[PDB]
Order: sequence, then structure tokens, then C-alpha cells
Amino acid sequence: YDSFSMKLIHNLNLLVDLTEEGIRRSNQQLISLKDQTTALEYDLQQVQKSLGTEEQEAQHIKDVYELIDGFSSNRSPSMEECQELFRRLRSEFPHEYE
Amino acid sequence: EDILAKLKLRIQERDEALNFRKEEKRKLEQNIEENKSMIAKIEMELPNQSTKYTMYQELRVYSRSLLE
Repeated sequence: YDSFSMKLIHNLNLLVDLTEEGIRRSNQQLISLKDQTTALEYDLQQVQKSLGTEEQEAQHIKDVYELIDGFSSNRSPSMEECQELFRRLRSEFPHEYE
Repeated sequence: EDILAKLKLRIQERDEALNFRKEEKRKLEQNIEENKSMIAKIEMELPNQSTKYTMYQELRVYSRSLLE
């Protein structure tokens, strides 16, 4: 305990281990990153699918809002404007209509 | 009309969700491009790292044998 407490080639050995650990850590990062990249790409398709359906619904909402708003505008609607409106509303949007 | 006010409320809730998902798509698409660029850097450096290592293996044996 007392004696052990008081107690060129190293750089060649340590450098080849150092460089190979650089290679392996970079290699494992590459493998894991590729898998993660494919996971994010697959997740992106679910985002596109979910947002894509919502974009279609958003257009529907804009149509009823804009058409009734234009109808609310201060001009006398014609009779045909009324009939076509309720035909469109009832036929295209029966659930929202009721 | 009051229905139209309900509709504007529905538009507002919808617009916030839509802007979130649109920016989320951009952030996700950006992370994928960033990762592919990172992959390309590591993949491009993999021969260089392999080249250095092969030289280092030749250097390791040569320098040891010369000193021996």
C-alpha cells in the first residue's frame, strides 16, 4: 500500500485505439441515424395523411362560410340564387344542413 | 348568422391546428434533410476514416518493427 501509493510507445498504442473508437462511434451513429431517418420519414407520411384530410375539411368550411357571407352581403338575392344555394347546401352538405 | 359566428369560432380553432401541423411538417421535413446531410458527411468521411485507419495499421506495424 505504501510503495504502490508512491508508485513514445504509449502514444503509438493510444493513437490507434483512439482513431478506431472514432470510427466505431461514427459507424454506430450512422446505423442508428439511418434507422431513425426512416422512422421520421414514416412518421412524416402519417403527418401528411392526417393533415391532408384536415385540409380537405378546411376547404369545405371555407365554402359554406364564404357563400353565406356573400349571400349576407347587402344586395337583394334573386330567387334562383336562393334555390341554388339551398340545393347546394342540402345536396352537398346534408349532415351540416340538418 | 349566429351560426356564422359559430363558424368563425370553428375556423379559428381549425386555423391554429392547421398552422401547427404545417410548421410541424416543415420541422419534420427539415430534420429529415438535416439527418440525411449528416449521413452524407459520415458516409463521405467513412473512406477517409478507413484510409487513415489502414495507414495507421501500416504505420503501427512499420513503426513497431523499425524500433524493434
